[PDB]
Amino acid sequence: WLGGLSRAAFPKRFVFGTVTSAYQVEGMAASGGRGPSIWDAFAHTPGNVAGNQNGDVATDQYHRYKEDVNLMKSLNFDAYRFSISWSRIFPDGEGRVNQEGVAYYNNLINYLLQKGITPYVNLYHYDLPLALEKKYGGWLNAKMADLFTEYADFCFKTFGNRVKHWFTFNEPRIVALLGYDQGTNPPKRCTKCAAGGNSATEPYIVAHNFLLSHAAAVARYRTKYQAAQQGKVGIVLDFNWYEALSNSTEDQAAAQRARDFHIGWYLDPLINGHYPQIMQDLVKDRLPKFTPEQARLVKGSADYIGINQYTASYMKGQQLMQQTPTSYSADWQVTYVFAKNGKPIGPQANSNWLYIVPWGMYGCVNYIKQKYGNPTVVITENGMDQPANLSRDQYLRDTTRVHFYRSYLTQLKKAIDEGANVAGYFAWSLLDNFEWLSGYTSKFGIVYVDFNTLERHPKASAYWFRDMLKH
Ligand SMILES: OC[C@@H]1[C@@H](O)[C@H](O)[C@@H](O)c2[nH]cc[n+]21
Ligand SMILES: [Zn+2]
Repeated sequence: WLGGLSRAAFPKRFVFGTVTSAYQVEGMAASGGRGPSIWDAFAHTPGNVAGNQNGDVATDQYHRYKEDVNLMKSLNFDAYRFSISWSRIFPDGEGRVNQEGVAYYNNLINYLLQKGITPYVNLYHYDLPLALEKKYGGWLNAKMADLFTEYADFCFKTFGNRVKHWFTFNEPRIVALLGYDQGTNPPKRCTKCAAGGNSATEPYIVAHNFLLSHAAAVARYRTKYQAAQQGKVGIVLDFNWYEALSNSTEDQAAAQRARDFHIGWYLDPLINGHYPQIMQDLVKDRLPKFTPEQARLVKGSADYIGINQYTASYMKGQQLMQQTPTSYSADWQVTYVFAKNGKPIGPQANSNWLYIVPWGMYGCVNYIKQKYGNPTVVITENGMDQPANLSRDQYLRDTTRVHFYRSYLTQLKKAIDEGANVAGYFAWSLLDNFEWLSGYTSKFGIVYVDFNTLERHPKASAYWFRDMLKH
């Protein structure tokens, strides 16, 4: 049932944790002095989320955080990845501090440390203060580097004597893709969209500003706080694996373009100080140019790379064509394929995009090892979902999730035993929670949350982790 996995199967002092994000678990969305984020406005508009649900209450971790910390300690985890809500600290994103918000994160951080659990703190997880969206146009505006740097500075000052493991952003690719290419997440921008936009240009502007903002915040950390605090700052990037459908030159090149457009988009700047060459060749003057000084600030600005790894796809190629620009997604010039030799790549979880493909974990980790000089990587999310409307006991008997983690972690072990510099692994999620457009219809937790009573109940997968992680 453990399949030979234990702490002895991973490197000495490998970090095991679970993950949430602020809007997905906290609740108290319009209480405790918190200002609205772009997701509050989006979720409150009829038809945007499944069942018109929102994160007003969520799991109510805001009031129950000590229960949840005790629970993660009893399951033998070493660390907890959570995010700080920018609008809980600065209701307008700038100016006035909400002291009640500050006290909440102080209390959470202090309790975690009291119970021997290491906090890994994300500054941003999709939840841009609405005031900054309206006043500045959000991530389309280069001024976000200053605005984010001032917010990060406050967080380093206020929490950094205790917090030593920071991330700036969670998955800027998804913000760019869903917010500005397809227009399905806030601010709902795209070429077609009612709010305006341009799917060929805005995704690249947004990504550039995430990178400049990350670099500016880290430069602030390094010049003002690191000497005294001695912590680290990284960034979280999504990476799903792409496998060539066949060994042809065409299909191998398609898979590699997909890798470069997905992960290279951010990794090449963070490691090598430039965008991928293929992106420069295909996107051209729609891709912003780093000045030498900006490139030098961005290069080497992550002390570790967070990887959110879930799934994999086959990629099929074609001849590279001259084309009128339409979108970030169309720029790749690839065809997604989800079967090979008459067999699917894997079975799906509840989320249509989530194909259960354990060898993709090996694919991603090995690729980053071999291509980017083996940087320090943390697996910052990995997990799968159950559907809505099951009984409690059905949720608890999550044998598919047990199998998911045994398989994926075996594949992670394989990459590490071959020399990949992976420092940690974090399971998405500690709790069933608000799953963005799916609302409460998608259950990612190792702990079940009854959303009528808010009671927590560990699933078999939680007990699997407890067995596997015991000292
Ligand atoms: O879809 C499940 C989870 C979300 O709940 C997280 O917020 C997000 O970080 C993410 N990226 C990939 C998968 N997921
Ligand atoms: Zn409450």
